[PDB]
Amino acid sequence: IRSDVESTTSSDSGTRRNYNYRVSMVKGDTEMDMRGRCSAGQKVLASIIIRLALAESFCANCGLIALDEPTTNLDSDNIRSLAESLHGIIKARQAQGNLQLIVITHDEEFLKYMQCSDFCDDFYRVKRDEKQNSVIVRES
Amino acid sequence: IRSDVESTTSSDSGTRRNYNYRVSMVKGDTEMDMRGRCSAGQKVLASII
Amino acid sequence: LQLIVITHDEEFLKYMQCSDFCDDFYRVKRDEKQNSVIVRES
Amino acid sequence: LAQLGDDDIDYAAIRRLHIIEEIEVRQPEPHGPNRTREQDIADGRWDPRWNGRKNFKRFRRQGETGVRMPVQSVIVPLEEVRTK
Amino acid sequence: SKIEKLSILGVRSFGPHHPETIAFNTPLTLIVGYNGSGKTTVIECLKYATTGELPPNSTRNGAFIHDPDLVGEKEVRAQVKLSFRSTIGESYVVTRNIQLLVQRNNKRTQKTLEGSLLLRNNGERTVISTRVAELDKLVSEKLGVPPAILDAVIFCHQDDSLWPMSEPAALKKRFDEIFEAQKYTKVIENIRLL
Amino acid sequence: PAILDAVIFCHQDDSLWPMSEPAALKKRFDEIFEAQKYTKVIENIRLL
Amino acid sequence: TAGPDTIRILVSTDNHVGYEERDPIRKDDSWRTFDEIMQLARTKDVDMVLLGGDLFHDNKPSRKAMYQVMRSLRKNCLGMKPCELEFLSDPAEVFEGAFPHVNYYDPDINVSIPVFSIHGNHDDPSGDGHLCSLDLLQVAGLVNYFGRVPEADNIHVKPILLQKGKTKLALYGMSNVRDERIHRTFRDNKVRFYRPSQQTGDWFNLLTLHQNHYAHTPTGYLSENMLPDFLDLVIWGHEHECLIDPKKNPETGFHVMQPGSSIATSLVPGEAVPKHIAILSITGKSFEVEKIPLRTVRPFVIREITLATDKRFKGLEKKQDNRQEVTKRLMQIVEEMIAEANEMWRSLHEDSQDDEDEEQPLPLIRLKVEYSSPEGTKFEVENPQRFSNRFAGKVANQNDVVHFYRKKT
Amino acid sequence: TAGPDTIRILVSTDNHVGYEERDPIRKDDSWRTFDEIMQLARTKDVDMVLLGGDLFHDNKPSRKAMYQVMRSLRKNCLGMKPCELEFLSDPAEVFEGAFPHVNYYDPDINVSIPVFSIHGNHDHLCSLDLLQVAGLVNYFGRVPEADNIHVKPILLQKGKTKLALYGMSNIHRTFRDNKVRFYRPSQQTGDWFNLLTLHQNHYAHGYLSENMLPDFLDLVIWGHEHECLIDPKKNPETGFHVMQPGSSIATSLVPGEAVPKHIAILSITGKSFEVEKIPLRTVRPFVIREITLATDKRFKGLEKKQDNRQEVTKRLMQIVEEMIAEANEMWRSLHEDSQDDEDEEQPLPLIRLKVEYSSPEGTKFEVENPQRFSNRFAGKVANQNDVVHFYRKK
Ligand SMILES: Nc1ncnc2c1ncn2[C@@H]1O[C@H](COP(=O)(O)OP(=O)(O)OP(O)(O)=S)[C@@H](O)[C@H]1O
Ligand SMILES: [Mg+2]
Ligand SMILES: [Mn+2]
Ligand SMILES: [Mn+2]
Ligand SMILES: [Mn+2]
Ligand SMILES: [Mn+2]
Repeated sequence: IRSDVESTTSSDSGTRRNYNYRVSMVKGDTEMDMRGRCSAGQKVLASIIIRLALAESFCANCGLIALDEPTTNLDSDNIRSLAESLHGIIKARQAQGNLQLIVITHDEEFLKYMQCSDFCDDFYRVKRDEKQNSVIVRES
Repeated sequence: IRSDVESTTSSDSGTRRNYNYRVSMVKGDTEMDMRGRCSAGQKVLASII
Repeated sequence: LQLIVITHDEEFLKYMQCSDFCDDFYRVKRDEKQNSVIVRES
Repeated sequence: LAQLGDDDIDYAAIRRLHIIEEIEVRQPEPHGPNRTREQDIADGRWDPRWNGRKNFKRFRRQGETGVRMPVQSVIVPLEEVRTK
Repeated sequence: SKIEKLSILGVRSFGPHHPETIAFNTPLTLIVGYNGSGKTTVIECLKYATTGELPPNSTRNGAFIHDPDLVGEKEVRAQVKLSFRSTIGESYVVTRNIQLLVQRNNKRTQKTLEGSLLLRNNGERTVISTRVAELDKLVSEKLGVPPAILDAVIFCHQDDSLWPMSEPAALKKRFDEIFEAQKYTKVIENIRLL
Repeated sequence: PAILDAVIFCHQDDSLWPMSEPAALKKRFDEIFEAQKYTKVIENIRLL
Repeated sequence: TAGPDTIRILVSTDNHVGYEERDPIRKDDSWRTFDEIMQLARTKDVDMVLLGGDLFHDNKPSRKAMYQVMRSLRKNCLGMKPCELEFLSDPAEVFEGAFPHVNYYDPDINVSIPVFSIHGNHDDPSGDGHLCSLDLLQVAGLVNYFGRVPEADNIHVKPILLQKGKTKLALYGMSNVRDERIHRTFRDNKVRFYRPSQQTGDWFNLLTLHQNHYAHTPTGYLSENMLPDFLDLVIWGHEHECLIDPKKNPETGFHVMQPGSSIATSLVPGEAVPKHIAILSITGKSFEVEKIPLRTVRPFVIREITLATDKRFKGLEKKQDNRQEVTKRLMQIVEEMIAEANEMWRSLHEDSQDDEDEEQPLPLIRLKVEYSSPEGTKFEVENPQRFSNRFAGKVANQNDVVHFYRKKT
Repeated sequence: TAGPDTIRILVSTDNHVGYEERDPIRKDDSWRTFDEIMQLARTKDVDMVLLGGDLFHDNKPSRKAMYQVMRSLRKNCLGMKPCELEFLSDPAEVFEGAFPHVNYYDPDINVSIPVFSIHGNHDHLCSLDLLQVAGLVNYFGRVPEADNIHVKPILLQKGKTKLALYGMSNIHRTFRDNKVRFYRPSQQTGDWFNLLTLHQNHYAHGYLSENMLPDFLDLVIWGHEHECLIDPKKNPETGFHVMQPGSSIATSLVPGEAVPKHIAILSITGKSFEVEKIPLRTVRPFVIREITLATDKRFKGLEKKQDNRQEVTKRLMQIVEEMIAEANEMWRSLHEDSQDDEDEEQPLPLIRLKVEYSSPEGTKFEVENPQRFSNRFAGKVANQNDVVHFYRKK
């Protein structure tokens, strides 16, 4: 997560202090930007890590993160590649003992990867009843 | 397209003009933030129009 | 109206071609020298 | 009672403007009513090596209603094994 | 640093006559639902439970309350509950309440109601406070996190899940909130009144 | 030129800037309107 | 009439298998009706079954949608009964080169009741290989695919020549095209048909097409009169309305048969007439139709009521604050329809071997309302969603029952 | 061996039909190989073909993926040939209710070579089922639940020979608990040959250990593993031989896929069996090697003390190009016969070069863009997107 301290146009009677923020990638010497030049799967994994990493820096006490449909808009190869990716994070944070991760997905395929690991005791669900009022159930 | 013309804050002696924009979808009287749906077709269509 | 659309979806492109309101679609292809070229097809 | 739409086109002209091309009619062939062994061999359906091989197939071709070959299966029941 | 259990009532699609509850299990808690089944509503309530701020441009028109027409009663009461364990071993529970009235007119007025924070001490219950402005401050301190982060990081809206990968200036804007940079910039502006 | 830059010849994934998020959506209209340049004439004459 | 010189044909269309595949209460109305048509085919000893089109509702049917269609065909189209039809048409011209022979001419499959079809709008060619869902069935050997139109510009239509005894049949196929594209081709006279010439006559001609009959747009509908005069009977395959009774068009000289769907996709007056499939018996130059109603179809009733001119509570709802009473009238309107709907179902299944075993379904109701009123007056309209919700357990389409609207002028 | 008692089985696996058929060059790679498998089935006069599983790459196969698999089966599986296999297990126990009877017992579809497969995927209905309803492929190996493991062998007989075909489709905890229970015929016991094919679950987290299985089996087949090891081996602890059929098309470019691919003909007589491997011709040629830049003698590190960008490309050309030299020759060696009567065209071979550019110290090897490097071989390699992957040891 790179930044520019000197992003302020000199003002005679105004501090006008705005610091530029621009995240970039590195492969060997090259440091080309990721807005483009990368596949869809690369971004979705990127965002999750930043939200993860960023949280602990400010607080370092609460491991609460809430992904939303992270697997949406992904081709077949990436979703499983994404699935194993999340698997590494939780195992890494598992030793730390501080991570309360909430993830929402409506793709039948993606969900089974995490529960198959069997570390999560159960998964919830949301349904529409005869009166179209949301209901919550617990399933193992 | 609901441009907020009241977003402008009142400075001690100045107007400080600034308008805040957010595009919304209308179903009858109700109006929703239009963000968070999964109808990618609707998203692309609305952007186009 | 002079809308321009870019797509490589056989479905999406065939719909408009069969619509009969598109005279033709152009193409971009990588020749033996890996250089882009445009060839017109109807 | 019927709905009439005036499109102002001569249907009689349309009928004579239509072009009709003759299409040849092919002669009929048997639909494999009861093909003999030599017929299949001549057609290359049957391999002479298959002759004398035991067949458990319960299949019957159409037109073979009179001839029926019976198939009897002695079902062997399974036993749960004392798993170590 | 942990959150224990949640309970919704009369929010968006969720019914107003029967509370719905969901409990979070360390480390992962999963939520799957068919398209347009109110999967995202759970997150919104979790946000409003902690930071006490309604979704964006949604506080008008009662966009965050089970629409009164569906139930059929001109008056609708919405409730949100949150149970959690403080940074210290103690654990509290939070509540908030919203009310919405339908007048003779199509127009409807959103009214904020009293909430509270309860102490679930061993075999004892005590009331910490009842003023939401304070409860906003209380809740943040108990969680051990400041309000800025939850606004743009911890509870991210569905569409903008990729905010770190957005337009760079749009990427810039958020950090200004995340750093809580604005409080101190206007302290400098107070030095401009000087 | 502001319309040329923002609306007409839109960038590929930026094609949905009408559905970029509110604050980015706001950064984009303020450009198209040619409004920022006349905010500058106001603030100059205010210093007057 | 069944005889050695008579050919019996079954007619069905717009079966739309898969429609509402995931509604909790209406998931199995899509195919169970279809599974009943074939069961009719085997029971009624029909020679061959001709599907109007739109066999599958979705371009890429899910496994469940496909699986039940293949199961029903396999059970009710394979047997030891020998086919009584002769295929005189050249196999290569109409069919794929992978399996040029007709399915029941195959040596490895004992086909009993050949089934013919033409792809529909919801089942148009697509994908890499220009494959339509039917194509998967045809390779499996269960469905004969014909009437395919490879080039949209030069439309070439070759009939399939069938003969049973002395009865000679010609089957002209013309599959789905963009509605107004077919309007234009016929106008240009580019289209052509290829007549049989072995007799240069004495050939019955049957045509099946899946285009709209009447539309507001002048080009959308394929005008009836544009067809040639040598045809005898035509299978209009798109209009979901049912008018199984054939009618002789005066100017042309042929009868027109419009079957109608097997399921009601859109709750409109058209799809309210009871559903039927026809038994088309052909002998010589003569034909006869024996309409067979479907038993498993979901019941359905639709009523059109305009509040302003409604006799019931015509002026009683004019008083101020009419919201509790407005619903009160309607509750009596719907309950009559519910009773009427449950009456029809009983009539059809009054006597049957499995009448006791079968259970009554939940009838579908739709009440379209116009509530325009003079400016000095107004009627309160309740929430459409709640209004229907009160019928939970009484109507399958719980989410919607009424559709309020005001005419725009 | 080909007699009245010998039973010939053609074993395959991981045919991953539909794999990357979007690409223009490799679209015909997947299903064409499958066709060659069945073409061998009819030509070699087999009695049944045993698919290791994963018959389809995508849980929702595209139409064109299915259309060509069904076309291939119909031409080759259905024929006048008699079947010498006698079915002894009750149909109800190990078949779905729609058509419990094995396909070739059907009174309406003659089957020359029955096809036995393992379950493909779960989304009740699986991808394969669409085939079973048509009767083309028989089914088995389905398991109801992870906790409730019950394996029902399918007993088949030909003359004197007796065959038992256990099916265990698709977690590691259950096996250790010993919940799994095997049904083994105790009548005429000891004269039943035993064959176990198992396709390790894709989504488990953890693989079956050879020591977990019982000791009465004779031969076993591992499906998921893609590297080809066709000749069987015996594990001294277990006491039975194991065979690894290996995939049919290189799904992931790695060292394992390098080894040539074969499908075996598992001949069985009495309690003993013999196996012979048939090389698969149509498979796309594939060559791979890894080169460490620092250690490479050929380079002798002329880049370490100097600039590199200009000549680095020059260096790899000689390495990549010679790989293609043996890429075609081995294809040519296998295509010497028939004088290229069919498929005379020479397919573009697949090449993957694994280079590590670790620098000892004070050295900066220049690395070119992967895509730009790859596309330089357009017309010589099918995988123009990537021909070399550059990585630094961590
Ligand atoms: N005031 C309201 N009254 C009644 N229903 C509402 C109200 N506001 C929103 N809803 C509905 O409640 C549901 C909430 O769904 P969301 O959680 O926003 O989206 P979603 O369920 O996650 O579906 P996805 O994520 O796009 S697949 C939607 O069906 C809304 O139409
Ligand atoms: Mg959502
Ligand atoms: Mn239709
Ligand atoms: Mn139609
Ligand atoms: Mn595999
Ligand atoms: Mn596998």
